[PDB]
Amino acid sequence: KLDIKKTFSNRSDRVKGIDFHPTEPWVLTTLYSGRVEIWNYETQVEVRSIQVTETPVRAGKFIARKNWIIVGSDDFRIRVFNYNTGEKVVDFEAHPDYIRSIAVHPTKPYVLSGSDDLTVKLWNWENNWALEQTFEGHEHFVMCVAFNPKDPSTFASGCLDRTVKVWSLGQSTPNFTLTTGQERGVNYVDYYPLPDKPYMITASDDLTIKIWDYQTKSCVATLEGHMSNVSFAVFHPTLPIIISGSEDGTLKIWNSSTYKVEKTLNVGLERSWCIATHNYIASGFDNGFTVLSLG
Amino acid sequence: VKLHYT
Repeated sequence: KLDIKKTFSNRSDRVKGIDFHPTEPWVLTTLYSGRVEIWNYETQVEVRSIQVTETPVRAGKFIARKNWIIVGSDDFRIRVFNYNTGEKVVDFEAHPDYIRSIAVHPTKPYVLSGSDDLTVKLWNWENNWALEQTFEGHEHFVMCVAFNPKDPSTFASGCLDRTVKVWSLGQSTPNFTLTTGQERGVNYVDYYPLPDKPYMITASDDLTIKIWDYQTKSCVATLEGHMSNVSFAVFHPTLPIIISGSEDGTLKIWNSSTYKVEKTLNVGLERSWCIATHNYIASGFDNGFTVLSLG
Repeated sequence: VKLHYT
């Protein structure tokens, strides 16, 4: 029932991270300028705005059950803010290099950060934000981390070393390493959220999106059409579609059964960097963000 | 040199 309606678009400095609040009509953007913005996209008024640092903030997530946002920046630091009171509840150096990605466990007090220091780190906010584990094995920047929603005792890391690695919490080596054949690296990895397919999806600078059966490790499909680096590709949680975005300036919506492109959108904000799904979706670009309703 | 600097 595709009726792509424009909910709220605003101009800003380059949006590197983006996330939806699960119960309030809010979107968080994290900017290359070091600023982060929480917008109510129904009233189109900012609920909170922070100049966090002067370095890019590439990663940001709500932690709704604690009334927090958590962000990571190129100054090597993870910071957490209560979005109700605005005050900074934690501020620590997480890696000795850029932070690319942050994932929040859906029930347990765990945060994963992936970094240019070649590692993923696990932080426990009920143990004083202690470093509980470092996952070592990747050979280049870890660009993306994501829990398996159907078994969040495992998670995947996407890396510029051209691999995805799937790990078990508390275990020192990958359960398996996925050789993608995406020779310019993996920028993003996402899980299909429903129980009927054991699918992961990867995006690459080599212009491809690939679908993976994580039980057999086989490539199910390869999605081609983007004309520059693919920043992300995700399964929509409720619609039978895949959504991707690229430095060619476009969003693409693909059929998740046939793997053929259904729609290409140039929202006029130059290169696309990040994605969030709530049929709301939101993407951050060089020149701002857009919140879209698909139906 | 830092890849993916942008």
